[PDB]
Amino acid sequence: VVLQRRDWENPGVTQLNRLAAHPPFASWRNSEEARTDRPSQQLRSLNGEWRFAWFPAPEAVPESWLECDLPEADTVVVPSNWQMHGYDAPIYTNVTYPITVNPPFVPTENPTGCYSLTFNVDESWLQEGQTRIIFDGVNSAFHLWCNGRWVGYGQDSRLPSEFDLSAFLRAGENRLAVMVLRWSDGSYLEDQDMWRMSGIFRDVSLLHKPTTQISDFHVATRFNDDFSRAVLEAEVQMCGELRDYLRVTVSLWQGETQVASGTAPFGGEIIDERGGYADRVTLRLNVENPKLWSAEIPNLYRAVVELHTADGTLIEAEACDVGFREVRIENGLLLLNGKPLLIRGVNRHEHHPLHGQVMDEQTMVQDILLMKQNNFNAVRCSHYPNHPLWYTLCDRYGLYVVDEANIETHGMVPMNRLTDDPRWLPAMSERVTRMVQRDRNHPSVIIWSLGTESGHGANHDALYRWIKSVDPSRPVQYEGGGADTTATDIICPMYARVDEDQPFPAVPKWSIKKWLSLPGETRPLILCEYAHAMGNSLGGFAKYWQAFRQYPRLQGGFVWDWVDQSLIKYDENGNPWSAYGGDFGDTPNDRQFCMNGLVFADRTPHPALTEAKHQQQFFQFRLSGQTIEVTSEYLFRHSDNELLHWMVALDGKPLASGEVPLDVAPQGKQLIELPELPQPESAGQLWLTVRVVQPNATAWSEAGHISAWQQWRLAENLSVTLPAASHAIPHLTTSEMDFCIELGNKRWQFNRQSGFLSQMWIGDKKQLLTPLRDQFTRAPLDNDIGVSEATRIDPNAWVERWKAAGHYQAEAALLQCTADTLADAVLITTAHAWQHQGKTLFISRKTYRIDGSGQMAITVDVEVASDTPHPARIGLNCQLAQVAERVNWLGLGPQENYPDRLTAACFDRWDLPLSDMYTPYVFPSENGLRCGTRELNYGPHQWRGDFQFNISRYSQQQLMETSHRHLLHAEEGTWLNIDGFHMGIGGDDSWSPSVSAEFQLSAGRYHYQLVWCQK
Amino acid sequence: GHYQAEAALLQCTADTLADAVLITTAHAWQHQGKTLFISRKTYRIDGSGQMAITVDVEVASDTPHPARIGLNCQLAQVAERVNWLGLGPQENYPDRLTAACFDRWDLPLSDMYTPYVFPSENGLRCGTRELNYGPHQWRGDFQFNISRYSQQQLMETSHRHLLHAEEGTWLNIDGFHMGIGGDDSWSPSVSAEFQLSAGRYHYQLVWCQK
Ligand SMILES: O=C1O[C@H](CO)[C@H](O)[C@H](O)[C@H]1O
Ligand SMILES: [Mg+2]
Ligand SMILES: [Mg+2]
Ligand SMILES: [Mg+2]
Ligand code: NA
Ligand code: NA
Ligand code: NA
Ligand code: NA
Ligand code: NA
Repeated sequence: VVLQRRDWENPGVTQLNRLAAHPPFASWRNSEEARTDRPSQQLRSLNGEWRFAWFPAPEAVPESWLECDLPEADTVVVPSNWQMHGYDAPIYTNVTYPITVNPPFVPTENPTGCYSLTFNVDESWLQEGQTRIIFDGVNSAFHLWCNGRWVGYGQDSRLPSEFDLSAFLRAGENRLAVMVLRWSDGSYLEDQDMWRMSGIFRDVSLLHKPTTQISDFHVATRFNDDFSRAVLEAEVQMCGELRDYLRVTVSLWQGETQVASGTAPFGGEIIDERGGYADRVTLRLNVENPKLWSAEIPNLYRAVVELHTADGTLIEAEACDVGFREVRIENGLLLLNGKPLLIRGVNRHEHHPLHGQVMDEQTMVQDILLMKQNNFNAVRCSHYPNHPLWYTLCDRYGLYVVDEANIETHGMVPMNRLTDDPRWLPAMSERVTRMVQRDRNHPSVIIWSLGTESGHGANHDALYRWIKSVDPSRPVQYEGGGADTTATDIICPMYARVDEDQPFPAVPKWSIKKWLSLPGETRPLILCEYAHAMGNSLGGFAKYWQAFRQYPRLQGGFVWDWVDQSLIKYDENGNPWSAYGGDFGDTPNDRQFCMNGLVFADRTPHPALTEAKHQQQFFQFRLSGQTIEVTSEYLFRHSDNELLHWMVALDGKPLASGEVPLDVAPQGKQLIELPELPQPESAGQLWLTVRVVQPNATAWSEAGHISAWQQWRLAENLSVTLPAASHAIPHLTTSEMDFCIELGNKRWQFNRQSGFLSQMWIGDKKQLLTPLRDQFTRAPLDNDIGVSEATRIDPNAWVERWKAAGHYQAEAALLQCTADTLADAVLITTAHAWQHQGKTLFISRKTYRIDGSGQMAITVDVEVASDTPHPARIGLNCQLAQVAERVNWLGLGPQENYPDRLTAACFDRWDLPLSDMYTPYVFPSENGLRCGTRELNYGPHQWRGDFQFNISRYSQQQLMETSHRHLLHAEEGTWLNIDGFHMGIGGDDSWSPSVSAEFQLSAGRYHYQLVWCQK
Repeated sequence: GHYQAEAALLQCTADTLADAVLITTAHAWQHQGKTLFISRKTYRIDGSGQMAITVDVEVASDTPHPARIGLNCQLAQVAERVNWLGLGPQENYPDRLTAACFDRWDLPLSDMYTPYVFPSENGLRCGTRELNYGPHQWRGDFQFNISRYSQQQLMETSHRHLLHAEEGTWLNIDGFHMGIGGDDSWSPSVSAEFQLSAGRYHYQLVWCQK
């Protein structure tokens, strides 16, 4: 029957004998345990060691397994993904389905996971009441047997499947048999851009309920106009035999104080001609001056639901955390408790580099802490309902949650092929309805989502309306079919740009500013995905936040995304390395496109995270003369854990500093008058830095946490006092092959064949391993390569334009090399043309002036042909002989920063170990740049000017040739790249050119100057 | 003190090279102890008769962004025609140059002055690679205006009919020039991208006879 029915190739059958979905139950038999959320004896975990066997298809599974353990089976930890234990390969594919597109059919070669457990059940559990098993997550489908008898079937990998085992179990030893199919008709609705895995990957538990039971409960909170009064409404449903002596009590607690309570027998109000629900009751509780829930202040009450007899005998209790909050869209704005939200959000997949898609509390808490510490207030459950603990943690720590149905059909052609088909409506409906039934009592969930990338079908419209009707308390959004369909309350585009339109046929991505005011449009706009954080990215991030702040109806967005989906593999010595698509022999695959995070898989931050933190700051600053104006972007809280630190420095040297407590109302302003600053003696630029510090520890941060910062240039005193001229004179030595400059025992060698500084000497010590040459190229970033799929060679991508123009192949042709003696210096003049097959790309004209103080002043003027693609950089490079420990600079830092991603960086004197000047992006590229640098120090060298630089043991050539960071080898000496100019990194998306015009090197003529000397 | 600032000489040296003479200068413009601007220049005169001028200007970050960064002189020549390779033929400024076309233009000198009834800076042409006036040629990438009226006369005079042709021809060659604005005329209306706020400025010019 089981093999005959092939229920996993039938979208009409998504379950057999599965129990109704409901909010989290524990069946407490002690009311205080319910109140305080203590563990319940009636809720047992079946997590731990199970037996597992892998088969190539369900037809390969022996019958004996239903009744007896397989001797060849292994013992494994559950929850797990079986790919993580090495039974088969995890597959990374983005859009293209991992199986042949032939709905509802799946491959006959269908990897099958045979899980089994021998466990004890106590007689007391079977003598009365109901014993159910709960599978929180099984990917992608499964049949269940108990003691050899078939129980049921379940689909949807991301919601719990529950089955009544009361009639199947015996006192003492029992055996479960679970056949998990990797592929099913459900897989057609699970085409998320992530690793494709399978198995029992979330918790398994047993729950005992009395026969007469709480089967469901819904909690609503409604408010008067000023939120000074609320009504808590609790609808409660029972199963079992109705009796007149039955009662429901709902009590509401704040800490240990009961603030409200109501008791009633069952029997709802009249609903229609046939009466009412005899098996339901609604309790209404008045609450004066409720403490309101937000991500700012996550105030929680506790609601306890008791099923009992009239004379006071408890049957059972259930409970939940209640957050008093109202979510509504009014006049085109998303409001929480009457105030317009600004969503500082991120998309977060459930991913662990070791455990795959198994989630644990420690990782969840770590993510939330890092999110809040980096000024995020919101998370999107991309693209499925999460592990149930996630919502509990969001309720308590305070994050706004978009809860999303497990529906994505991206690989369909067209994208709505299934979602417009009424045959797929039952399967889609269960993915929506069972999510709502499970999560509707969590205050952190403020918005429902119908899924992602499934086009726009009639099924979406039906399900949009179902939610609107069943739960009016939360807006519904959905991006498919152009982000502004009739199935969404919120314009929710993915990677729509700030100012630039992308007018795709049918589904255009308008400039977000333009989108709001399209004829007849009135809704708020919140990007469900933006600022694609793939590799060296988040260029232009500040542009989004300026617009978010300027436009009331631009209420923010969710960054794509939180965490790199890299996996751990090991070399022959057992050293772990980060793997991406293809590294497991998985094919076809989409390579590094699984790594889009602000953090590495182990939760180490990418440089881009600090840019996000800074732009998402909750305090805004303006300076006018002596006065700092601080504006609060909090909606609900006063600044009661904040003080403003200010410091004034002259070129990194502290001049004055001080503290002022912040006392700003939500949305308010505070004016801070700085004292008289003593005028500095020496020349240079004064810089003002302010930082907002939290003196007191919180649930989410340590004492001293910095939440906000800003910098201004103050007075500048230009250097006019010409330095006292040294008495020494450099000498020019000319041969046919070289111009050599000598000062004391210092030597500068210029090759006359090549026209470059080929060597420098301090006495007998060599300074260079490679000559100092112009560089116009970078090892391509993921945004430069610009493909979302591995098999696309895209002529429009920046890298392809550079390659085809001959940028990486360009050979230097010497046009001029002369040497002149001056009164106090030697002057070397050079010109070079870079050409590709007859075409001049760039011309570089230089002068090197070596004076008696041993300073080499390099002047560089570059012409760039207007018809060549704008170069990635305009600078110089060389391999230095020296390897030093520290890197010291006056400029923007301390972290990596690029022209379109440097707002978070501060101007000061920074000093880091050399290793910190390299960013270990799993896919290697140009990295570690620091901009607006006036002085750089390394070993015996000092460079002064106004440049961008990076410095590392890896050449641009190695970086562009190597696919994985673990494969990189330190080279002899140190590679230095000093740029007059560097192109933006972009990142609005990573599959089309995304570097904004103002960050492209398009000026045609460029000038920069450097001084190289010994320090 | 932008209109009051006097040039103070910091450096003036001359070196003889293989086929050229190199003059190096440095000036600071100060107002009541405050250094507004620093100009550093080299003039390279070679055997072909060309003078290559390299100009590097520092602008104090806390002084109001300057109206222009350039050079001026009164030429002795009064010639009938002005010939340039650049944007034109009409007056155009950095934030008002979209209508202008790049080409070889040739106009009578009088067309290089715009007779605004209230006199001001006028007649600029941008994106110019070559300018010809009498025996003179200037090459580079610059903005220029050229007329019988000095900037001083224009700012001192209230009505265009009160202007008088001065002895030679005033030439203003700018490396950089501020936007003119106009979103309104009663508050600062020049957009940030057209203000001269970069702090350090570089331009180069070749002056020769044709
Ligand atoms: O539009 C999207 O872009 C991302 C690219 O990495 C990723 O595929 C998301 O799941 C998808 O919603
Ligand atoms: Mg099915
Ligand atoms: Mg997708
Ligand atoms: Mg715990
Ligand atoms: Na806004
Ligand atoms: Na991705
Ligand atoms: Na405070
Ligand atoms: Na690479
Ligand atoms: Na005037």
